Amino acid sequence: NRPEVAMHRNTVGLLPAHMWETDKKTGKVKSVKDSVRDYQTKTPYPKWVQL
Amino acid sequence: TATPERFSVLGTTHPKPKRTGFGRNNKMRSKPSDNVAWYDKGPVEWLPRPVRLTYDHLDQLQQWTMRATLDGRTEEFNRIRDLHREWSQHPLMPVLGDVEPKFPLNLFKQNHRAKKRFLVRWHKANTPANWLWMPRGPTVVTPLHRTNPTQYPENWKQMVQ
Amino acid sequence: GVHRVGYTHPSTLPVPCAQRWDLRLARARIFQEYIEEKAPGAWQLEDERSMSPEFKTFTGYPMRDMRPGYGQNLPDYIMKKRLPNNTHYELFARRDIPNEDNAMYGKYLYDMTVHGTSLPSTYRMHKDINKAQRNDRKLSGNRFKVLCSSGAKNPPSGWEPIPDA
Amino acid sequence: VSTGEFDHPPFQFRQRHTFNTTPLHDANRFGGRTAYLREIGPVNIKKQGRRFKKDPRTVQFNVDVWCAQQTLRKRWKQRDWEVIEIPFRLVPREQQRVIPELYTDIPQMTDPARNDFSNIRNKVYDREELQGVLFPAAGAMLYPPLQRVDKQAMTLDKYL
Amino acid sequence: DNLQYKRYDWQGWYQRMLDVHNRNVSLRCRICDLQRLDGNGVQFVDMQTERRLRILAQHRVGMGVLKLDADKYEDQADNVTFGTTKLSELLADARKAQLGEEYWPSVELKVRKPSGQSKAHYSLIDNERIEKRSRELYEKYRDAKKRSLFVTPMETWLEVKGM
Amino acid sequence: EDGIRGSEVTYKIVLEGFWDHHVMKLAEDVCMFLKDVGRQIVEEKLVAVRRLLQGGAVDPELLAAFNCARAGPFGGLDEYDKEEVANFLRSDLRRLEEQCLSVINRCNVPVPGATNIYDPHTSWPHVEKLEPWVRMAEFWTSSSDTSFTELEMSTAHYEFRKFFRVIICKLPFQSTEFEKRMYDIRHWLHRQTSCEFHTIYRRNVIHDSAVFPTEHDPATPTTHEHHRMFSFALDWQSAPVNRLSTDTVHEGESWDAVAQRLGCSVGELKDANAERETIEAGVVINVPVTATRRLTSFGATPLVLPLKTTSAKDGERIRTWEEAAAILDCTVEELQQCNGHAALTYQKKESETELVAPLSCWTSTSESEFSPVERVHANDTLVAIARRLQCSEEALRAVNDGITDVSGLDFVRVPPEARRPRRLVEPQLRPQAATDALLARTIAEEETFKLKSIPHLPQNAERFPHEYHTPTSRFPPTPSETPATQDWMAYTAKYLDKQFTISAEPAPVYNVNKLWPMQQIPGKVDQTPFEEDQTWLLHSIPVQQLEMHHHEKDLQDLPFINHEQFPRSLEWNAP
Amino acid sequence: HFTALLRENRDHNGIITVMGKPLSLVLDNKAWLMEMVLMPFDEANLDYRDFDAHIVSEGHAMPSIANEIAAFALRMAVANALVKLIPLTRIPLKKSGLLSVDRRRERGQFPGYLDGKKVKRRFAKR
Amino acid sequence: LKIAKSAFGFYLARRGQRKYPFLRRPHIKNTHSMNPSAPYFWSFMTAKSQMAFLPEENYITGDWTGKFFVSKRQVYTLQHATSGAKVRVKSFPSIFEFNSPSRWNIGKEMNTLTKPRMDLIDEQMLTKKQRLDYVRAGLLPK
Amino acid sequence: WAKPKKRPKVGQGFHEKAQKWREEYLLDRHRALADSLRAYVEFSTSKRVEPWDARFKPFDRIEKDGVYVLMRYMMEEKLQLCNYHHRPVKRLFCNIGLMGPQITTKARWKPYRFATNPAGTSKAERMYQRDKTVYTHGHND
Amino acid sequence: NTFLTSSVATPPISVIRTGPKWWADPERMVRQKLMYFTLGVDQLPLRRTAVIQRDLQRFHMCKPPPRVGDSTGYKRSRAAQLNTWYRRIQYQEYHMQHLFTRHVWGLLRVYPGNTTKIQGKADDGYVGYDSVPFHRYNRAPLPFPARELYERRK
RNA sequence: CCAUGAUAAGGAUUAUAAAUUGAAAGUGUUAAUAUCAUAAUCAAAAUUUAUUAUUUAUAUUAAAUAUGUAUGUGUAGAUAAAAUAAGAA
Ligand SMILES: [Mg+2]
Repeated sequence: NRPEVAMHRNTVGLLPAHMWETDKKTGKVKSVKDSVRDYQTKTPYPKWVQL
Repeated sequence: TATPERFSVLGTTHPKPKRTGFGRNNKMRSKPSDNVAWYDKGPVEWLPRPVRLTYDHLDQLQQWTMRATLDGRTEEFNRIRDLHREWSQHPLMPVLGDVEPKFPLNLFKQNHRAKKRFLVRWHKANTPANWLWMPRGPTVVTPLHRTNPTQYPENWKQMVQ
Repeated sequence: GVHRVGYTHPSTLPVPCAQRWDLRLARARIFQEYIEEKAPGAWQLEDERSMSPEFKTFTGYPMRDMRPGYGQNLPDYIMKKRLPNNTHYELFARRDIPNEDNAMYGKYLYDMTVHGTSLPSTYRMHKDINKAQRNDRKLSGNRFKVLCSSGAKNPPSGWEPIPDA
Repeated sequence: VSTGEFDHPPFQFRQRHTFNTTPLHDANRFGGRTAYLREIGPVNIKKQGRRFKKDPRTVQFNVDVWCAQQTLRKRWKQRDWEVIEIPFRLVPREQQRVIPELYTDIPQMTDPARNDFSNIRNKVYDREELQGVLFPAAGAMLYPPLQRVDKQAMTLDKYL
Repeated sequence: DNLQYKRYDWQGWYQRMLDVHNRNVSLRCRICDLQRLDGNGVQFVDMQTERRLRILAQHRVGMGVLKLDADKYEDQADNVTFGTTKLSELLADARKAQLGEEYWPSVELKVRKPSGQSKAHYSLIDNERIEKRSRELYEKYRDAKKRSLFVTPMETWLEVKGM
Repeated sequence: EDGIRGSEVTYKIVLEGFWDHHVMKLAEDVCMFLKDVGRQIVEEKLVAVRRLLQGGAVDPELLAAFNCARAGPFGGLDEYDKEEVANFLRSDLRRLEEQCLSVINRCNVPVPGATNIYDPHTSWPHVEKLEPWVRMAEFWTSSSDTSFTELEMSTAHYEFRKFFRVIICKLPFQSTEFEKRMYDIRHWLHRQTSCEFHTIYRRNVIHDSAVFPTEHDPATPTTHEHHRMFSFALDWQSAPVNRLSTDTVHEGESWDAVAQRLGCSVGELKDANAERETIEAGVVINVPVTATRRLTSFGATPLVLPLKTTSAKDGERIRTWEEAAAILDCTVEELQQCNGHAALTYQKKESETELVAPLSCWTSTSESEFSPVERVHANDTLVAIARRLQCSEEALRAVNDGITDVSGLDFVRVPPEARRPRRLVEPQLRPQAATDALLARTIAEEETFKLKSIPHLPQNAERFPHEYHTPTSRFPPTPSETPATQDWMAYTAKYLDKQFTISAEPAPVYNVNKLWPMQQIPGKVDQTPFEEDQTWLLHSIPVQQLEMHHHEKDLQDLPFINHEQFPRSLEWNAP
Repeated sequence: HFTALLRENRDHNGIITVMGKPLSLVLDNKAWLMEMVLMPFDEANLDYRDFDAHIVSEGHAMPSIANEIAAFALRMAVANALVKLIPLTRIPLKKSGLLSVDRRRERGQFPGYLDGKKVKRRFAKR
Repeated sequence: LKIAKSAFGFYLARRGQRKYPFLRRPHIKNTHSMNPSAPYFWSFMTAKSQMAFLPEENYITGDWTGKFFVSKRQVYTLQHATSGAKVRVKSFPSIFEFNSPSRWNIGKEMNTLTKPRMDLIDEQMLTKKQRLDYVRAGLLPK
Repeated sequence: WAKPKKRPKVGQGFHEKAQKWREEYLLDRHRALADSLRAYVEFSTSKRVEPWDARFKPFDRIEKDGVYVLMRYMMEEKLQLCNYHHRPVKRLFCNIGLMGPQITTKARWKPYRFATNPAGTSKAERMYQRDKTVYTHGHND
Repeated sequence: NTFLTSSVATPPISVIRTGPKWWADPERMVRQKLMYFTLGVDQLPLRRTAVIQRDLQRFHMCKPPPRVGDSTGYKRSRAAQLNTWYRRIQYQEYHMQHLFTRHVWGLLRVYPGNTTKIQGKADDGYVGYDSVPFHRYNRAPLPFPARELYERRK
């Protein structure tokens, strides 16, 4: 949710915390793990498309 | 992906400097200035900050004053009356050859900041405690006003015989 | 407040009559009208400026509609929109051109009919006349430039240029 | 004839808090709505700003919307009534006519013959006198009938 | 154009431009001449037919005159055609008010909110039940007041669902 | 109307120069000219009129034209004798003389010392002023690359002007010759001066109840849905709708069986068909155009071709395409258009169950067209229903089984005998088979790729209100509803005190419009304009951020660039 | 631009009205504005209650005409009316300089100036 | 213009520091195109609706021999990462390349992933005077 | 109008330097973005100071009386649910209706940047102590 | 009080020089008078001011009376005397107003603009929610939330 | 790319009445000197240029894409504008 209307409705469940690497002391994000290699999706295109 | 251990060209470039001063061109120092008030002189800070009296405030004033009348409180009335009596005394006529100093010509160009600076400092120098042309003190006789609480109408029962 | 809009069919009433919504639909058939279903009822705003005799700017019509987010990209905007065909953009398109009379007629035509011949532009003519006047004193500051080189590079079987000094 | 502010004051040298002068986007203007137009602080022209917030035309448009809202709001707090669609036969005699739509003809007088000259558009009717028409089903009247004051009756104001 | 664009190549497209700029045809008729005896003896446009007409065409009516502006086509011929079509169509619908009362457009009355005199009875609604109740509520209050300092209406007659 | 105020044909000539006195003097000239040509023409029409008044015959044709009404004002077919008709004619001609004399007399007022051509009483034609067109050009007179300041300080104001006089001539009749001289005045027009011609004349239009009939509303209503964007291009035909003037007689029929079927008198049917003395089964007949029950082309019921026992080609099942293309009289490609299933499985229709005839071949029956049933109002009697449907009370009674009181009934069955019926669905609507004929390829590809649905939104989308905004969406967003909210009595009843007797404050049976003047789609949840300032300020209504757009005004670009195609007076009024 | 319609009230209840609104509300209760409109009835040595005036705005219309300049205009209007009604009253009015028209305008708008009116742009030595 | 950085330097005058009507400047140079926003990430310098289709430039329109750089308004798609093909954008000095794929790019324009004004400043394209001035600004060290 | 002087040549190895700089500028921007989204959502979820100004009324009044009563018993759960962010707080106060018209007109609320401070904030300096490495637009703790 | 922000203070004579525009703007003078009157206190100084200024405005389009050549400079000295007298009466007024308004705000539970004195409540200028985190002229740090000058109940 | 022309900016003593507070002395593009070369916007783009009035603390990103940075005692030097429906002696 953008700041305007619903902002307080955001949840920590939207956070992909498993994607990055964090500093224990600062509670801040130092590095990012690699996205593309291990990425598995049954749906590159939407389900309803058959090429 | 996979954030690098080093950045070759990123942190390599010359860092931008933190500005030394503020205001115009980031060159102006932090110091005491003309706009500074003094809280040590008189009831009103000097030079006086802008003040806005709103009709809203007037109606609040009215309800306060009424409610004060009805509770038989003569105190704040008497404070106010004293203040008025002290500062409203008619300013004396100044003697020939007494005028407020102007800024002398041919010092700076006409467009220059010196002018205002001089005005501001001269007035900052004369606080209302320094106004000797208005007669405030225990010495002064005040023909137009009542002297103390006894003489005001809410004391009227003492005035009867 | 927030309510559900409602409609009482004329069969249900203890006197039949034409409901105003019905008429609205009759009208929308006759002059074809897009009913905007998502139109908020809370947004009715007369445009103060142009619709009130109080402001010097008063046209008696709703000059603009006041919607802050309105933009040219929206589909509804495209439905009520004027097309550039046969508007001033066209008149500009056709009558504003570098040599004005090339709007009135083909140049070659005009010239061939009036003069017996086609005539150069004045600028070209300046170039030429100067070529003449200055070839008549100095020479060989020059260069021979053309569209096609094959005419000078193999000249015909005759063609023996007169030697010069 | 309103004395309020319809116009966004033009941009100039920065106005600062003074006797007789306040900042341009100061909270006190337009009921606080200038919050929407405000870029706070010593703004860096080269790197920072939001262009629309210094632009005369845009700002002024936003203000015009805001004013329109205020007026709308006040004309709708002005209403004590609803529009009810009542079939031609049942309705009071002065409405039995033809009534052109808004801005179509001259503003029309209700009943010039009976000495009421007033806008029929703005004529409002009491929910009490339409009771029998509006709630036929209910039988016994759900609103008790209006008590009216006798103008010929001798009362305090008549000096009796 | 008699002036400039009169006689050369541009004369054609200018002329055409002007004709397509002017393609508007205005079509008027008074509503006084629509009220006449039709060939079957019925009055063609009567009071309700006019009411339905006026609500049908909104701003297309003024001063008791119906005026249709047909711009749809590039040429004036087709706009008289289009205009006459929309007119006979609008009359076709507006005539429905002669079929019976169910088509007579409703009158829109501004009916006031219930007046003050009637709004007063709003405090006496269900009077007895409320008084006899208020005593028991006073009891529950007098008892709740022994335990705690402040007694909410939510501890008495008000229900707030917990979950 | 008399004197100045009224005319048959009004011409307005708008003259435009570059200099004021140019157009003024021009107006004087053209005006004098039209004064003389005007006098001439109107004089001639006057001598004609005077002759006509002195005496003359009456048309057979005019006489006929007076006598055509079924019933005139006195409630019977009226006989106008030629005397009376001549009396009408004479009245109107007397009026025409009045107006001719008016014009001619005005023409003779403006003598040299006394000429004033602005006032309409003093001269014909007269002249109105029209506000001059004035455009101010504002621009840099410096060529400087160096400094903005200096460019600004150099700014010149110049203007283009165009000046307009308008010439008004109101005439009591329409002469082609006057129009000719008048259109011709453009050829001797002054130097650098142009003109416009506004003609406003009177013209008989004709309203047919034949082509644009007056009918009851459909027994199915039309929703807001028939009106979306491009509903104009898809869901509707262009009026008038096509009604058949030709009809085939069914077997067991007689003249008035057919007449009672078509909704007309027997006489009528005999006269439109006057050629034929008798009507056998299977013959084509002319529907009298005043008939009530006339059918629309292609009734909404699709013609269906079952496979069944067919031709002698099998006597079992129909197989190849062009066989059915011969059966239904269409090209094979149409039949392939309509059936997307039977095209994609195969051409030999292997396994397929049926076929759907192209829209062109469908036939309407009075059974599919007109609703068999009728809705009964609260106050209804059989008398009223009978009047509404034009039927005799007894025929209604028969189909309705002698019922007397209609109160317990929502619906009453309509006699096939009735004159004014209800159509099953709006005629001017576009049958769906057409719009589907447009889209045929896609409807095939929907089956091929097996598309059940294409989601327009992400899965969780309504969890985030401000993020997904289609460009049909509008602020302020309307809140989800609540049951007891609409007024205080209901609220009190459901929430605060639950023993409350009155569950809702009195609700007037008739419709209450809470958004007004604004009309709104019924059954939709909506909001009312906000009274409380807070409700405005604290809502999600955005502010204008980018450049702003007007649908019309975008073409003439900015306020500062004001594009104009033609220099018409800003006041200029389309006739 | 204002136009005063002036008539004489034999009932001694006079009132002045601007664009259909009572003068009190239009000039908005500011006394120093309204006294200006009173003045010509003083200079003519007349009673204001004997006269009804309604004033019409022919210029740029605005939500509020209350301000001294518009007041000045109003005064001039009423005065000229009064002279048309009571001819000899023109002598005192003229001497008191009511009937006098001053010609003053805001400077025309102009791009050369910063604020659009009086202020020339910034100057820097090369 | 003073220095000719292109063809047009011959044709154009700067005319001092000169104001243009709102949101119309002749030469669009988006200096702000990459301007980090966490909360506004999907609404800033992107499609005004999430329901819009990708632009023309996300698709091969005709029979192409091939291209050098794809246009900067082409949105980064999951395939841009996965496929492992050359993705080129025309920036200055020459071309920018998406070499090191990441899923954090997806669904934004490469108008947004390419910094228009770099903090890296070559001194080989600068006049000695220009270098002096950049030193004034506290950009170049000296 | 001086004849424009020609621009000097590009440079050598600069194309690779620039490719590299932009490349790793983006790979940095990824952790910039990640960190800032964490900070933003974290802000969104965590509690804030009270958005109203206790120097005006209907707020100055003692916390045992008036508005606060209306807040304690009726509104409490709702206010704590939205973590006192000023937008839903003000909106809830609008919808409670027992204050009704005053929320905007009479009542007064802390300026935007002050109302944004974390719960338990003591000194005003806390406005400038928030992390500057993160791009939330002042929406981070 | 609505306008809370830090402010820029003008010297009195420049405030007075605004004449009919602000200092003497009829409207403002009236609501000041209303203040005094409501307090049960005469307005003498205000009345002197309005006398002086009413006259100033009346004659503002006229030329000053002829100045004949003096070696002595008495016309100059005397008209100057008169002038600084008037200035001084108006200083008395300007002071008076600022005073009474700070006091009356003191009774009305009102918070002033930033860095303003209220005689009995905030001796050092009062501040809350300034653009700057420290007290401007104290160079002392500011507490959050804004400092409260008055006891709670209203 | 050498290849003449021509219009800007720039307040210093003809005044008040029935009246204008903007000037000629020349600021890229314009007509007779020719003898290196195709450099021109139809989108989405690279800061070094004397010659430019930006929003400063109750509420703050929705339609062409629209600016992330500088809180620091209204604070150095030096600079800008105005006597025109306004109010200056
Ligand atoms: Mg030159």
